[PDB]
Formats: sequence, C-alpha cells, structure tokens
Amino acid sequence: DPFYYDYETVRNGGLIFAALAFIVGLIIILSK
Amino acid sequence: WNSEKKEFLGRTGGSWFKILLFYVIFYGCLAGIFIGTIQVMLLTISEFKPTYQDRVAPPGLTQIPQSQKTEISFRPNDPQSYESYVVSIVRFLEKYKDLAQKDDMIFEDCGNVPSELKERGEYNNERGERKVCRFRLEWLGNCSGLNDETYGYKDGKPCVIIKLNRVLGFKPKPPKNESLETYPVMKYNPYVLPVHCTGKRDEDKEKVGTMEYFGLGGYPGFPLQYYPYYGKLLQPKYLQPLMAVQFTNLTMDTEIRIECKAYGENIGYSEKDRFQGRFDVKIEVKS
Amino acid sequence: KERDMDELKKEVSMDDHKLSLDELHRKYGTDLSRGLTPARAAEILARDGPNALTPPPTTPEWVKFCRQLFGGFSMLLWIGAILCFLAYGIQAATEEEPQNDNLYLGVVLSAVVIITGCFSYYQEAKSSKIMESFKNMVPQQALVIRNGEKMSINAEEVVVGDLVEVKGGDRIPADLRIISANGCKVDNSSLTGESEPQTRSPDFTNENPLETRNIAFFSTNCVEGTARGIVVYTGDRTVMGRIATLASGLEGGQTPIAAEIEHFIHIITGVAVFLGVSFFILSLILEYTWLEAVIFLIGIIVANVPEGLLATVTVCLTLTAKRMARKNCLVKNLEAVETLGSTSTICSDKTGTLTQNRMTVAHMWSDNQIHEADTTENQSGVSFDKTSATWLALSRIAGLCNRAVFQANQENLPILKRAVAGDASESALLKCIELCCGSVKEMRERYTKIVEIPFNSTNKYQLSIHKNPNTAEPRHLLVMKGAPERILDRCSSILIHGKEQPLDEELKDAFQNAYLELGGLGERVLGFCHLFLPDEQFPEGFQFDTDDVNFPLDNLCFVGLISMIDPPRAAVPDAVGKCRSAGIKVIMVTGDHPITAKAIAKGVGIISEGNETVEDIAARLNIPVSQVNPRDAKACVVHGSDLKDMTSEQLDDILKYHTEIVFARTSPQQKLIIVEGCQRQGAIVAVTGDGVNDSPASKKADIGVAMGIAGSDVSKQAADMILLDDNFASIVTGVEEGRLIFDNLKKSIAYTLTSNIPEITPFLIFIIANIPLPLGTVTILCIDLGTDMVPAISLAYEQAESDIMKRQPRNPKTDKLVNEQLISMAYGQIGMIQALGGFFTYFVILAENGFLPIHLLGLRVNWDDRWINDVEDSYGQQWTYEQRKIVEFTCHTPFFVTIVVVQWADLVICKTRRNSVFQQGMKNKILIFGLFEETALAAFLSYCPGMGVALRMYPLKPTWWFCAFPYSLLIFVYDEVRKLIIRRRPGGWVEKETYY
Ligand code: BEF
Ligand SMILES: [Mg+2]
Repeated sequence: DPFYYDYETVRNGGLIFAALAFIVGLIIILSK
Repeated sequence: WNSEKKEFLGRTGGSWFKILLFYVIFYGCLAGIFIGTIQVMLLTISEFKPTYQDRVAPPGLTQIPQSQKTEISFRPNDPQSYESYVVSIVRFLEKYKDLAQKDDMIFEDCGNVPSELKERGEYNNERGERKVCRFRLEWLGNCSGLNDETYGYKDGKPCVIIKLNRVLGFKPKPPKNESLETYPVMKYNPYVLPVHCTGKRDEDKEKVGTMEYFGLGGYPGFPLQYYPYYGKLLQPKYLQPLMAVQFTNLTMDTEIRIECKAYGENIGYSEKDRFQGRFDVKIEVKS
Repeated sequence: KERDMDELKKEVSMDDHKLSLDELHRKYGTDLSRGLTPARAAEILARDGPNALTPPPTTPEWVKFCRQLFGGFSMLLWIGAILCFLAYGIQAATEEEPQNDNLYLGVVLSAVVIITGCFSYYQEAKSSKIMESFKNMVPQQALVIRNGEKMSINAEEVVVGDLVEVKGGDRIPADLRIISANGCKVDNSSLTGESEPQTRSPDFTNENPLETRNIAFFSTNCVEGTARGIVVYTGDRTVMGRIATLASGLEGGQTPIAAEIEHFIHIITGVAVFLGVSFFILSLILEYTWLEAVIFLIGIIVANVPEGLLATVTVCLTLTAKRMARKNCLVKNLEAVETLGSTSTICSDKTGTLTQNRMTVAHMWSDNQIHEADTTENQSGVSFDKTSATWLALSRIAGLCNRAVFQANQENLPILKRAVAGDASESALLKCIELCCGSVKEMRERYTKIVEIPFNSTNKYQLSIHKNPNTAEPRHLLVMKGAPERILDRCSSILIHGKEQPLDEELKDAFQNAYLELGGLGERVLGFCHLFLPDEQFPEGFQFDTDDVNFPLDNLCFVGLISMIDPPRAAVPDAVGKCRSAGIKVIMVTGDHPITAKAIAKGVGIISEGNETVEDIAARLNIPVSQVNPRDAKACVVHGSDLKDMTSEQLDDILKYHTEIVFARTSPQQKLIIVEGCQRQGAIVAVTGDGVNDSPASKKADIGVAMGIAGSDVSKQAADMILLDDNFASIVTGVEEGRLIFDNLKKSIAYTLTSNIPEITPFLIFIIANIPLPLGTVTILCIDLGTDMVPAISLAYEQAESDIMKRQPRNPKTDKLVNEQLISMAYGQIGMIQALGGFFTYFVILAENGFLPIHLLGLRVNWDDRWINDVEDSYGQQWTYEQRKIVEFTCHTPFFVTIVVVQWADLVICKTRRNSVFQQGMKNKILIFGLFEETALAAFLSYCPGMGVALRMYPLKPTWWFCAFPYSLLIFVYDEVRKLIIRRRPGGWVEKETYY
C-alpha cells in the first residue's frame, strides 16, 4: 500500500546525521 | 523633524528613484524566480495521482449534522430548535436528488443490491471520464427515504447519516466471515462494510437506545460496488454511499453518549483521534 | 537646594590660609601650643560631625530588576504570554490538548522575558554593584594635642580647630593650617598628583591654597619630619571630601550601543503593532469574531519577535568581552568593551599613570660627552659604554655616598621596581649603580665611612671619606656631590680615562652648556666629585673629626654630572605611537609643573619633536610673549592659572586649533570640565589616571581607566576600566578591539534580522490569501532562540577583513551600528528570498499530498475548524481534523529545516561584509561547528521520537530537505556578486545603497 511509510528508517538515519555532524564539530573546535 | 528636508523627501529623496527602482527590479525578479520554482513543482505533481496518502490510513466516520461538539441538542417542539441541524441535512443531501442526476453520459445505474467492486481499468487518463454509480433517496428508509413520513427529519425521534470519508483508491476490506467479535450483524459480511453503535465504550454504560439502520437493499454498512474512489478530476459529481442510524426509544431530558465503530482489516482506530475508525455523538432531546 | 550645593563643588575651592597666627587663634578660639580643652572638644565633635566622610550614599535595592523585565521589547513578549494564557483559559470550553501547546507558549514567552531580563540586569548591574568597589584600609589614629597633653585618639574623635602633631609615617588626619614645622615633607601625590615630595612650612607661600605650603591634606601621608597644624576642615568638608562626593554624584553617561538597542526595540514593536492592527482590522473584516481575531494579533505581534536575537546579541559581546579579557583589559560592564575602538581623544595623567613616579638615572656626563642611561622598567633598552675610568670613578662615588639602602625582601624583584628606603635621588642613583656597575652590597661595606656630612642648609653638598683598599695608591679617598654651580665654585682639577686635569674656561663653558642643555630637558642634575687626600699630611691611622675642615674643600677633582627624572612606563611610548597612527587625538592633563610636564610630554610623543609653543616661539625671536600670533603654534602649554579665567568658546578654540595639547597645574575639579570640553565637540573621551585627582575625570569620561596597584581608592572607584598590571600597552590592544567588535557585531544582527522575514510573511499571507497556517510559533521559537543561537554566536569570533588600525576611529553621528542600508539588506532583500524558499517549501508539501496551490485560498476557514472532518482537496479527499492538522505541523517543521538551510547561505555571506568569502575563507572553526550543530539539532528535532507529541513537529520525508537549496544558493550568489562589485566599484551606487 502507498499508505505506509518507513518512518522508523529515515529517523534512525536523521540521528546518525545528528550524531555525525556534531562530533565533527567536536573535532573542529578542538584543533590541538 | 526629518520628514521635511530642503527640496528633498524624507530619507535622501534626491536618490529616491534609484532605491525604489532597485526595489522594483529586485522583488519582481524575486517573484519571477519563486514562481519559476512553484511552476516547476506543479509540473511534477502527477496529474491524476496524489504522491503521498499514507497519512489518511485509517479513514473516519463522520456525521451529517456536524454539530458544534457532536451534540445534537434540540426541542422536538420548537421549529427553529432544530433548523440548524436540519438545514445541514437538507443541504448535505442537496446534491443527491435523482433529477440532479439525469444525464446518462456521466452517470450509470448500478445494482440495487450490494455488489462486487467496479474496477474501471487503471487510474490513468488513457480511459475517458469514468461513470459514477448512482444513489436514490429510497435506500434510506424513513429518515429522508422519500417525501413520505419524514417532513420533520428527526423531529420526533432522532436520526443521523454516518459517512465514510472519501479516500482515493481505497479498496475497503470488510472483516472475514470469521468475524473477530463483530457484535450483532447479519451474515451479509461478503459485499458490505458494517457499523454498529454503543452508549458507552468498554465498561458500565447508561444504555438507553433502540437503533434502526437503513441501507441499500436493507443492510447495515457500506456497499462494495462504489469503490475504490478515482478522484474529483476523474469522477466529478461522484456520490459516495451514505448510511443512516435512527434513535427511537430515547430518554428526552437526559443526555447519553454514543460511539459508532466501523470494522474490518482496512480500518483502524486511534486513541488520540476518536474520529479515526469510529464515531462519536452525544445527544439530548430536551422538551 | 542641593543643586546649588553641587555647583559650589565644580568651582575651585577657597580659603583663608594667609593670616597672622594671632588672627588664626582669634577666629577659631584655641591655643597654638595648648590646643583646646576636652570639654570644648566633646562640644564641637557633636556640634557637626566626627571627622569622617559620609559613607557612600549608594547602597541600592534590588527591585530595579523590574526595569529589565520591562522596557519596550519585553512588553510585547509580556502581551505575548498574557494573551496565550488568555487564549488557553479560552480553550477550557471543551476538552483540549494544549496541556502540551499554548499553556506552554505563554510560559515560554514568560521565560524569555524573565531569562533574558536576568541576563541584561546582571550586565548593567555589574556597573552598579562592582564598579564602585575599591576597599582595603588601616584606620589611622591621630596624634592630637589637647589641654597641653599629647594624646593619641582614634581618627574620628577629631574636630575642627584643635592642635594635631604629625611625624613621618602618619596619614594627615584631616586638612590643617601648619603653625610649626621642621624639615617636614609630605606626599600629596594622591590628592593633587604632585610627584616628588613637597616640603611644608607655617609661612604663607602661594595663593591657590593647594600648592601653598602652610596647608596639609587628608589622605596624604607625611613623608619625613614633624610639624604642628590647626584643624580647619573636618570630615566631608575637606578638599578631598568635596572630590569623592563630586565623583559619586555624577552620571556615567550611556555607552555607544544601548541607544541603538532601545531604538531597535522601538522599530520591532512599531512594525509589530502596525501589522497587529491593519491585520487585526482585516481579520474582523473577513469574519473572525472578536475572539480569534485577537488570537491572531497574538499569532503575529508575538511571531514578529526575534525571540533569540537577544541571546545572540549577549554572546556577540561576551566573546568580544572575552578577547579583551585575553589582552589584560578588564571590563566591569560588558558594554564599555566597545567604547575604546570608537574613541577619538584620549586624556591621560602624567604621574602614577603614564609614569611610575620613581626618580631614575636618565643621562650622565663623563669625558665631555653625554650618555643616555636605560630608562625603562624591564631593561629592554640601551646601556651606555661602561669600560672607561671616568665611570668607574663616578660610580663608586655615588655608590659610597648615600644614605639609601635596600629592604629585606628585595632580591628577586626587578632591580628597578623594588622598594628602597631613602631619598628619591639616593634611590634613583643607588638603583642605577646596583644596576650598571655590579652590586653595592660588597661595594659599600668595602669602604669604611669615617665621617659623613648630610645635606646642609648653606651651599649644597654631601660628603664622606674612606680608606684606600687599592694596592697602587694607599692615599685616602674623598667624595662629595652637590649642585653644579656651587661645586664648580669650589672645584678645579678634572678627571679623564684615569688622569687628572684642571679647569680650562673652554671646557668650563662646555660644562656650563651641558648643564643648561641637560637641565632645560627637564631632568634634575647633580655634580659628582672626588679628591684623594695628601696621605703625607694625614696618616693612614688618623681618625679625623667633624668640627672643622680636615681636608681641602677646593682643588677638588670633578668627575661628571648625572641627570635623572620621573620616567615613563616602558610600554607608554610605543603605545602612544599607536594611538596617533590610528588618528586618535591625545591630550595630557596633569597637576604637575609646566617644565616637568613639558619635558614628560615631549618625551612620550604627545608633543612631537620640533613643534614650538606660544612660549617657545616668543623666546626664540627675543620678543614679548604677547606679540606672536596663536595660529602658527601647533602645540600649546596652558597653565592652569589662565585655566581658571576661561570660558567655553575659548577652550573650544584651543582644542580646535592645537593638535598637541598639555594642561598643567589643573585641580581635580579642573580635569572633569576638560573631559566635558572634549565632549562638547561630540567626540568620545577615554580618561586614564592614578590617584584621586582623576576621580571626577574618570567619572564623566565616556570610559575611565584606573591603575591597578599605583591606583588610589576613589579614582579607581569611578574608572569604568582597570589595568591591573599597570601595563599601559594594554590600551593599544583595546582600541583595536572596540573597533573589531563593532564590525563583527554588524554581522551578528544581520543574521538574525534576515530570519525575521521568513518568520513573519507566513503568518502574513496567511490572513491574506486565507491559506492554512504555514509556520507555527513553536517553530519561530526555535529559529530566533533554538538553532541560530550557536550560528549567531560563532559569527562574532570573526576576524579583521583588512588592517583595522589603518582606518581612523569611527564617527558616532555618521558611522552607525544599525544603519538604514543594513535594513535595506536583511529585511529588504536577503530575508525576502528566505521567505521565497520557505514558502516554496510550504507549497511543495501541501501540493504533493493533495491540496493544489491554487485551491488553498479561502481554506483556513474550514481548515482551522476542529469539527469539519470532511474537507475536500484538489483530489477530492475528505480529511478529518488531526489528519490534516498533522500535515500543517509537518508543514511547520520543514519550513524550519528550510530556514536553517538558508541560514547557512546567510551565515556565510554575513561572515564577510566587503570581501568575497573565498578571500576571507572558512578559517573560522566555531562557524563550521555552528553549521554542523544548527543542522544536527534541526535533524534531531524532526526525527526524534515523540517530537510530534511534545512539540508537534513531525519527521521529514527526504525530498523536502532540498527545497531551500537553489534559494540558499542564489542567496550566496547575490551577496557574493555584491561583495565583488563593491570591490571593483568603490565610487557609488553599488556601495552606497547596500553596504551596511
Ligand atoms: F598626575 Be598628573 F601628573 F596630573
Ligand atoms: Mg597622577
């Protein structure tokens, strides 16, 4: 059915993104 | 006091025409873009298909007198006490008269008994404007079932039509003959979609109501020969089924509550949305 | 009638110091050797007040916190929460969900008002609470004489007109009329800025009773000697008591930034009420009864608010206030932090401020040649050639001949900045010897002092004699110093490279011309001489005596002069070199004398070499000083004597027609009006000082600097800035920063103001095209105050796009912070495209789901209705309520992903005001971090579970993300082709309509 959307997938994926870019920012502000 | 300046309007009127002509050239470009963008995004909307519909998954059971808060409160005496609710039913069914439905080029006379689904090809435009199944005021006995016996509309005893939301394409599946507790309903589970109402939900209930259901050829639900829906553009002046429930033995000067659920695999219920899969009305026939 | 009181305090004080002592004793009724009776003393001590300043009138309450909570901006937010708690009391007529929505919005708006107003009231509070904080005192108990009997009583039981004796070490208990004295020198450095110690005498000497000698002053310690003096003024009637009180009852004035803040909050509320009205009008025009026609007026006046431009402002500053905390420039209040980069004229005191107030070896005379010592605090300069015999002679002379000796714990401290008990000169000398020529510990104990002769009354000399340790000549050694004219009278032999000579009149006038050439230079000069003794006439064991001359007072052997002066702080001069290169005017204000000031001003660069004064041009042409025209003198020395006889326009003419200005012998009161004459030009003024003489002048300067250690306790208590290390080069770093925070701020505002165009136009066209709600308020709350938080913080660590110190200081009336072209950009242009991409985000969603753009006109009506569960789209689908409302909130949330998207393009084109962004680059790390967090946050908020439930934001289908792309793109393109045509066409149109 076109009446069912893999909501749980892009979520678990938008939070990976929210995990990746933030620690790259934890990487950038700590230049040693 | 800077509004007026020696031969110059407000803020440097002298270069007035510059600033403005820039704000006329810029915004009209800002507009000639955005509209390019929107006109693009309208070229991608499929002409006959909505791209996303998942958010209408469990359709819902509505009423004709879309009251203020699902409460029909009126005096069987006062003509105006009920004019609201009734004019609503009058207008609601204004589009439904057999003579409004005359020309046969876009209309088609279907079985007078609940039939199988009327697949008319595919949802595309290859075919021409598809025909709409008709609907005659009869199938609703008493409550708006012809001129005879219903001048008032509920004036005496209350009654109300329940309706299924239109959902494009929905092939409603009724529960199988192995009915997972579907209360009193007759063995016409093959070609219909039933409903049944209750005073309260799942505990002790102020049970006060004798119900009588009017349907096509006399069943309690939704015929299968009208679905699925194919859309306005494909199907204009299409008429979806209506179904009526009437409350006869009702306490007048008391208010009770009524829940009307609809059953099947293709239907769901939501705790946060009481109008998804079921239906609710309070009533009070005060006099 | 206390304004008449505050006007008798800006006036230079007056007195009655010049009487016969019999007349003193007749007007006050007291004995000059017996004082008065403790009956008459317990009579006057309760007649006016204990000899005590009133405590600071300011001991303020805390309910003035309300003002921050209010203003003009926080009101709109108070009518915001009020009228969402109202809408919700209205939402009680049924069973409603705002158990997690509109109740929570009034408290959210209640909290910005309250958390915002806790932050600013703590910012301006530091000015009230911590800018009047300078305390650490030892109460000194006075030596009073009463009914004959010397009795020491506490400082406060003292009264007016009784006898007091002081000695060396005692603080002056109040303001006295010296009736008797003996060798008494006192230190009035703190009250008048007088450098070296001034002697004191009963005799009436000057008239300006300040520089007179028959009067002492409160808070001045008596340096040496002992004296007797009658009490004239007690408590707050003192001179210094008039000065703290004039320091405390003046206005700080407003810092160059908060004025914009208020005039900013004005424009936001006036376009908010402008909109709230003409649309309040149109919503009662259409249909909405008085009930949701007012709820919208909340929906908008409240949505127009940059809810978190206030935290982006507050950190935009903290980070400037931090970078300045890195450059040894501390601010009590965060908004004096920009004051310096905008200053045009700096006022500075000489003593304790520019200088260390410590007499030092400047120049020396040996082998008819002049050698400049090293005159810095940290020994970064030029040491003379120290190999010839003249110096080794001249050196042991000064080093043996002194009463000066080091103190116990002076070993690790710099040899200069360490404490010395002894005269100023005997300090300066002792110092430059222990410095240039090794240690004087084993050098003053090597020689045995037989008899010495301290400073005399007649002539000028100090001498001593010692044995010969040398193995060549066992002859006795004799040494002495004295003034250059009275020693030249008693001297003849000369010394060169180890061999003697006599006085020829040729070199006697090259000496009379290197004494008036080193002494017109402001330095103080002393002649050093020695003589062997005829060891045949005086044997190796004869202990001479002091009744008679025991050795030749003539035919002596002169060695060399040695010059000294109160020298400047090491970092001073370069620091001044900087302030001028930046075009700052620099003016010198000192209570010191016009010759030591003139020397000190010529040597620090306030007065460039070769500028001539009204007096230097008049003595060079041997003409009366009245002849010269005052236009040809670029500089000018203005005695404070003409400075009491002057008006506003004359001064106005001095400051206008003279570049290098120096004021001398100007009372503390006179330093204030100086700051007030430099402020009748409209320029900015930064006042930097040492003692209490700069209290009123640091008080009414736009920003006052104190000295951290050499600073007294009342001109520190007014200064709006502190130089703890007393490093004066710290001011050089401060002009650079107040001029950088200025420019990086202009970027921080323009970031959040552009947002306020794709925040409002939703709530706008909504009532217009009567479409469903495109942008919720929960959403405007996370743009102003949620995600942009950290982007608009990172934008103020931005750097200098060019050479900051190259351009001149800004012009307050012209160069504005928020000007009408910054506006023309953020609201006029950039935010418009921001609206156009978010709106385009809006139409793509509702159209792809079923509602064509052309069909949503006149829809919001049936749309915002909770009981129309059958609403037909352009595909004929019947939508319940929570279903179609679900599609709004997921048209609220993507409009918010689209904004962060454009707030990328806008965070990168605001990062540079003039330069292309491939020229300034992305070297900023925090800003990188700011894009990654402002995006990870936003992606966390949509897809986080139960986000639709608490906040009513749902997760995004992916195809949505990329609807702000060419919009964030085109935006980057526009402002970049703008920041290149203004790089190629400076001359008008392109640069003039836009540049903010
Ligand atoms: F302290 Be300054 F020399 F007036
Ligand atoms: Mg001073």
